[PDB]
Amino acid sequence: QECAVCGWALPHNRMQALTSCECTICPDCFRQHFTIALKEKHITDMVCPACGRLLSYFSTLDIQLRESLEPDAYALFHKKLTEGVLMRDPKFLWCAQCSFGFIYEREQLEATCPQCHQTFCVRCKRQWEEQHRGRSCEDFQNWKRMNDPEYQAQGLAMYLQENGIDCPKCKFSYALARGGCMHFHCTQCRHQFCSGCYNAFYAKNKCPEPNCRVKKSLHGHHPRDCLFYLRDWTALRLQKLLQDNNVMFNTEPPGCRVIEQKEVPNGLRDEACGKETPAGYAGLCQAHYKEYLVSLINAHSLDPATLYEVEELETATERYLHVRPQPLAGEDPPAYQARLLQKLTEEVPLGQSIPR
Amino acid sequence: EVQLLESGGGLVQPGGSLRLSCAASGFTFRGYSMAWVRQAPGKGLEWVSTISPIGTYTYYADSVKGRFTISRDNSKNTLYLQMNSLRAEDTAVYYCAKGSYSRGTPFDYWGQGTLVTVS
Amino acid sequence: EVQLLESGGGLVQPGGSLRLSCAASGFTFRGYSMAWVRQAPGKGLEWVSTISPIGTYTYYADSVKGRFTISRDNSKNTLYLQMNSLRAEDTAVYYCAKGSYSRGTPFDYWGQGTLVTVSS
Ligand SMILES: */C(=C\C(=O)OCC(=O)NCCCNC(=O)O[C@@H]1CC/C=C/CCC1)CNC(=O)c1cc2c([nH]c1=O)CCCC2
Ligand SMILES: [Cl-]
Ligand SMILES: [Zn+2]
Ligand SMILES: [Zn+2]
Ligand SMILES: [Zn+2]
Ligand SMILES: [Zn+2]
Ligand SMILES: [Zn+2]
Ligand SMILES: [Zn+2]
Ligand SMILES: [Zn+2]
Ligand SMILES: [Zn+2]
Repeated sequence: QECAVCGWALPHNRMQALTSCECTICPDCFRQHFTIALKEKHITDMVCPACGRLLSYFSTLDIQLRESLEPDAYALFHKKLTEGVLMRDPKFLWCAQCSFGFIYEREQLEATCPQCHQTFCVRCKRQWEEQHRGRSCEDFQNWKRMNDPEYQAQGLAMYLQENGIDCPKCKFSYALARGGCMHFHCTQCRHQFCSGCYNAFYAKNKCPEPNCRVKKSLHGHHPRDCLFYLRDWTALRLQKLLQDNNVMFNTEPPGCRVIEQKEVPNGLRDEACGKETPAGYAGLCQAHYKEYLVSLINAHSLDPATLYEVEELETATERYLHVRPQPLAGEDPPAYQARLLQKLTEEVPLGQSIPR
Repeated sequence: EVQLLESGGGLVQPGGSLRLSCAASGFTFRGYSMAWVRQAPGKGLEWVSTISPIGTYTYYADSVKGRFTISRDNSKNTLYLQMNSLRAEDTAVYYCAKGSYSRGTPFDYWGQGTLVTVS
Repeated sequence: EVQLLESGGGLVQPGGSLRLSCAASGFTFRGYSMAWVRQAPGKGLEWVSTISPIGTYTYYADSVKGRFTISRDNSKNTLYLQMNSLRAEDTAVYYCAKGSYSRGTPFDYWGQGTLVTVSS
C-alpha cells in the first residue's frame, strides 16, 4: 500500500492502479512523470516510472491519462500518438451499453469495453454473440429481429407500419398503416392526399380533372387498383385475385394490434386499433386485413379488372376513359366484356404512384 | 420519429428529494440503453447515469452513485431518475438521452431537458 | 472559456444545398473531435455527424448519410457542414458542438444554433 516511486503510504483505492504493470502510483507522481515525458521527451519514453514496462498499452494508458493529466497535456498526448505512432487519429469506440469511450486499435471485429467488460462488434455496436461470427452484420440483427418474441407477437401489424406513408409533396415518412381512412393530412406541409394512391385531395373548385362531377366538393381521383376502391371488395374476392396469380396470404396470426395515432392534448399518443379481429383475418381488423391483402395485390401489380363483370367494365370505361361503352353488332357478353377489358388495360395503366 | 420528454424538475431545498421522468416514443424502448445527463450553469455537460436495455445493469457517476437511482418501465416506455439528498451542486438542466448503435456516438437523441434548482 | 459561433443558416428550397460553418475559440481545436447536432420542431437534440480531431474519421446519422459532409479547417478553428439534397425533415436548429473523451458525453459544450428551414 505504498506508492512505488515516492513511498507515500496511501490506501489502494487512493492510488493509480496501473493496469499494464500493476504498480501503485500516487496521483501526484503520476501527473509529474507523464507530463514531462510529453512536453520534453518522446512518447516512446512513456513507460511506467517505477519499473519501466505496442498499441494496447496506449489504449489502457489513455484512460488513466485522461483522468490525471491536464486538458492541454491530454491534447499533446493525442498529437504525438497521432504524429508519431499512428499517422492518423486514434479510432475511438463508444460502448452502446455503458456509454464508456475508449481507444481500440485491434484488428478483431469484437471489442470488449474496458468499463463494463462486455463484447460488441466494432461496426454493429450490438452485443456480441457466437451466432454473429462468420455472419454479415445485417444478417445478425435481422436474425435477432426474427427471433424476438415481442416482435413476432404483434403479427402482421408490424408489416403494415413498415409500409410507410410518404407524403408526395414534402417527402415526409410516416411509419403508420392506412386502415380504413384514405384521406391523409400531412402536418408538415398541409398537403391532402390519398394514402393508397398518393393522388391529391382537391378542395372546392380545385380539381383539374376533366369530366368530373364533384368539383365543388372535397374529393380525390384513384386508379382502379387503389385501396380506396378495393376496400369495398370482400376479403374473399380480394384473395381470389391473389389465388388466381399464385400469391400467398395469411389467414391466421403467425383487439387489433395495429398502432394508430390519436389526438391528445400533449401531442399524439400511440393507441392500438383494438377493433374486432374475426377468424381468418390473421388476427386483425377487417379494414387492416383488407389493407394487408391490397398491399400484396399492389406489390405484385395485380389488375382487379381481370375479375370485372360487364357492368364493372362499363363503369371503369366511363370513369377512366370518359366514354360510355356500347356493344357492337354480333357480340355476346363474353365478346363485349373482352373488348372493354382489353381497351381498358391498354389505355389506362395501374397506379403510377401506388407503393409497390 | 424519436421523442424524449423530461418532467419533474423544479425548486427543491437542500437535502430534498426529487423524481424525474422521461416519456419515450418513436423507437423500441426495450432495445436501447438509456441515460441521464446534466449541464450545471456555466459548465460542461456531465454524464449522470446509464441503464441497460432491459435493466439488469445500472451505471452511475461517482458523485451521484448511491444517491441517485436510475430505472425504466419498458411496459410504458418511461425512463426514471430518483434523486435523493440533493445538494446545491445538483443544480443543472437534466437531459434524457437515448443510446445508439451508430458509430461515433454513445447517444443519438437527447430531450428538451428539465431545469432543477436546489436552494 | 469555450466559445462556439454558428453561421450559414437560412431559408432553402427543397432539394437545395447549404453550407454551415462554426468558429471555435477558447480551447485547443486540434485536440478534440467536433460534431453537429440539431433540434427539430418540438424535439430535443439529434446527433447529425462527428469528425475526428484531424479528420481521419467522419461519422453520420443514417438520415443524412451520403447527403451531408462534415469537414474541419484546423488552420482557422472552423467546423463545416455541407448539406445537399435538403428535405423538409431537415428543418431544424443546427448546433455546433465541441467533442469530449469522457464517458457519457460525446460533446460537453454546444453553441448558439443557426436555423435552417426547408420550404414545402
Ligand atoms: C383518416 C383519419 C380518420 O380516421 O378519419 C376520421 C375522421 O373523421 N377524423 C379523424 C379523427 C381523429 N383521429 C385521427 O386519425 O387524426 C388524424 C391525425 C391527427 C390529426 C391530423 C388530422 C386528423 C387525422 C386517415 N388519416 C390519418 O389517419 C392520419 C394520421 C396522421 C396524420 N394525418 C392523417 O390524415 C398526420 C400525423 C400523423 C398521423
Ligand atoms: Cl462508436
Ligand atoms: Zn508518488
Ligand atoms: Zn511498474
Ligand atoms: Zn461498456
Ligand atoms: Zn456487427
Ligand atoms: Zn408533406
Ligand atoms: Zn387513392
Ligand atoms: Zn375531380
Ligand atoms: Zn385494425
